Amino acid sequence: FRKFTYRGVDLDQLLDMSYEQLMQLYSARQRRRLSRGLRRKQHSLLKRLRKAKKEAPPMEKPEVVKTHLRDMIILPEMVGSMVGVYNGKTFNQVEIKPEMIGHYLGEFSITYKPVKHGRP
Amino acid sequence: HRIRITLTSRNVKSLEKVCADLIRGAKEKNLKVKGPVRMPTKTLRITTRKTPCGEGSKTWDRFQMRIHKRLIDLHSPSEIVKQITSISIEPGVEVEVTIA
Amino acid sequence: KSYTTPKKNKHKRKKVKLAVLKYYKVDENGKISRLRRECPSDECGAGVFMASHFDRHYCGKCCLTYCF
Amino acid sequence: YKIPDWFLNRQKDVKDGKYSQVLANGLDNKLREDLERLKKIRAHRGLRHFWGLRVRGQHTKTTGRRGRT
Amino acid sequence: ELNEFLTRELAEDGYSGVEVRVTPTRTEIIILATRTQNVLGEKGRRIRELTAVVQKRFGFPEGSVELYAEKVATRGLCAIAQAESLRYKLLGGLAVRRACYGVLRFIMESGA
Amino acid sequence: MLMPKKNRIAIYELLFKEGVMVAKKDVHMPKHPELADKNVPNLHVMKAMQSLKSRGYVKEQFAWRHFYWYLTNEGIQYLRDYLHLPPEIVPATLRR
Amino acid sequence: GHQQLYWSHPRKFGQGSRSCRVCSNRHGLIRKYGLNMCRQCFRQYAKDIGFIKLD
RNA sequence: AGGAGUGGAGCCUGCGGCUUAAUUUGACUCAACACGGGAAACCUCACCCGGCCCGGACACGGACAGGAUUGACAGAUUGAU
RNA sequence: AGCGUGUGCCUACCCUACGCCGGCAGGCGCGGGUAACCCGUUGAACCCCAUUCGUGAUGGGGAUCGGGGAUUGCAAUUAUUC
Ligand SMILES: [Zn+2]
Repeated sequence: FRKFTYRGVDLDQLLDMSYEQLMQLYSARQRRRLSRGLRRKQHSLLKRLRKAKKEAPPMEKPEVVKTHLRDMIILPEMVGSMVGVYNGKTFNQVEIKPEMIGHYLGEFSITYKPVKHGRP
Repeated sequence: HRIRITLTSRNVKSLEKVCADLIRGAKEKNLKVKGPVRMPTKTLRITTRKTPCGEGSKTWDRFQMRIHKRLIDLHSPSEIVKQITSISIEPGVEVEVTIA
Repeated sequence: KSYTTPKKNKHKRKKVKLAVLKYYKVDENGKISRLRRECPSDECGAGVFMASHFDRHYCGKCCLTYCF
Repeated sequence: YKIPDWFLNRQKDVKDGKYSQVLANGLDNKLREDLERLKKIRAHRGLRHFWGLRVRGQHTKTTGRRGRT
Repeated sequence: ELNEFLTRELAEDGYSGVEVRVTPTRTEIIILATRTQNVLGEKGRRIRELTAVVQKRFGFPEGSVELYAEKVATRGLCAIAQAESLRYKLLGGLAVRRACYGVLRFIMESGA
Repeated sequence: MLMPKKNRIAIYELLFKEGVMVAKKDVHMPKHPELADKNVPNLHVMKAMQSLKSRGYVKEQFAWRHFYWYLTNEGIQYLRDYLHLPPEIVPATLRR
Repeated sequence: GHQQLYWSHPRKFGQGSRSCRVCSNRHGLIRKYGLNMCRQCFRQYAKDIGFIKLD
């Protein structure tokens, strides 16, 4: 019920707002990620991924797409969907919160299970 | 007018005897020449393990060249310098010439 | 050998025999006519034809699809 | 009062983005809400903090015996 | 690389050693073996063949090298030639003891 | 094994004038060094002249990271039969 | 397709951009002075180059 | 006779054990344990989860210019134009 | 102070002085060196001199942890590094 705000800007005026000031508003790691030229020489996977996220279903539960790339920088244009992610064996079917922005997709996909110790 | 003759090799005795050959030729041609000057010999140190596997006492081997370098200055025209560097060639030494 | 995963084959070329009949047509006289268009690219040949699908087509060496 | 912006312990906050220099109760409350934010967001660092292990990703096979018995 | 190439090549001609002589516009090298009539080939075909081999392989301009062939004197005093001769004797199915006695007798007859 | 027909003829005619070619042992780097005037691969050349070795026209021995090859009388006879040239011309391998 | 699937990983750096010039291996390389070869092939072919033991 | 220490505290690294789709393996007193020049994010890679290409030369018997295969754009597909 | 190192066959990754911007790590032009020539008289550390501290887990020790800023790379999340 509380109006959550990310870095002092609200959801609408971070949604319709341009990439270079978005890069300015991001931290130091995401600045170098987006400020090193066009994302076409190697990031064609990321290109096809966020355009497949850009195409949108009608008013129901969102479509599921699966990713083999855990190094995705969360953008405002692709927030609020339903994405499964590969961890190495299976697919982690996870939901995108509005607070994903500024993180990586591999951080929310746990790879190693917690261990338990019995008799050595 | 100022031609510079650079001599480099690995064996020292062959290098000093061909330097003696050059200085004796320059003496018998009766022209002003300067004797050889000795740079420090740069060592070529590479240290590596002995055994192929990872078993045994930690033993190391040390290998070296001895690159001896000398150069002389000739106050002489270029044609006699060309014929001297054309004659008396041996595989022990390497002859390098330059002019500026 | 026969594993758990089933075997899936590639694009097998079906034996479409007498395809030369689809190249040209014969009228009453010795004149000729075609039902396939001509690719005007320099990388395409003067006699190289272009494919025939329900909406668009496909070239040979050119691989250009002219769409409206 | 003429203090540079980079000389602060908290820059570009997640809620307002202003440059704040927190105090003892302020830093304690902010660390508590940050820990509960990672626990609610269910990230890897939040799971490591909930389990009570190292979060910076180093070796703990040989060290770290002071955590429990 | 040249020594490894010639040891891989002349396994039957009894290769002994090679030397490289530096000279401007003439990269002169001289081969040495226990027999000189077999390293040339038929009317000197193999020698210019390997000359073309090294000129094409080592990136030198054509006509830079000119390979000669010299028979080594006192062949029993070279360890490479005696080892290759003993390898040839062992490759024929001969016993090791008779071949070893023969090569050691030849070595002491050479004057070692 | 889908070599274009110009490539095998090009290999054969460069083999005719000088009866040896060298190849770096690498199936990854495609561009031949001294065939710089045309687009010629390396693994196709390697497999084709390995098939020539399997037939027995050439003799092949190995090195550090390189290959060497030979042309015999039967090899140059097969090359002249394939290229359809009269025997009045002689390769430089069998000439002074 | 296959021609760009074969060339996907660049070889501008890393250990895979170089190998031994004799045994073709990627362990224990000597990048000093353009040897570009492993230490044990170097031990096998040391004294022929001129690497002789004085120290 | 001594000097510096280690073993005690924290940290780095290796091994054993436990766990794991997999936590790849050699080396267990001197004469293994910052050893394989082994400071592994991708190649390394030898381990696992997934799909492509042949990188099956050459002989024998079938197939063949009327045709033996590779090279793909429209919409579903993993992971990828 | 002394061993050394420094622009490469596949290759494209070298050493850096000088002049500005910035606390900082870093950024652009400016030039040399295929090397006793240029970095470089390699103004290194320890040590010396003068204040502050005063037996207190203390200004010792810096493990653990939060945020921000830079370079490398095609990509650093399981903090690459600073
Ligand atoms: Zn066309």
